Amino acid sequence: PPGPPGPPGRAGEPGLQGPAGPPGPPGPPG
Amino acid sequence: PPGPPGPPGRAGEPGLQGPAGPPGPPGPPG
Amino acid sequence: PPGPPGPPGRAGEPGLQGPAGPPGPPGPP
Repeated sequence: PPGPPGPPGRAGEPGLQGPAGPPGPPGPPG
Repeated sequence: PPGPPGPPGRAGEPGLQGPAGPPGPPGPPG
Repeated sequence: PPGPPGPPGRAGEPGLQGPAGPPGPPGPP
């Protein structure tokens, strides 16, 4: 009498955007 | 008769956080 | 009686790459 398990769930949300990158290199000398 | 199937499962875990951004624009001259 | 709820879905896609970093430090003199 107990039925089979239901269908699988949906694939999860896409992940959070990554953090901002490092600062660019220091500029050339003045 | 056997019971009906269960409901659909839960959604998967969200994706991992993406990679870090590229380096910022280069610094200006000194 | 109805069956147990289905298994969990697969994990999500990884996230987008972050934005560009801060503007670089100005150079030496």
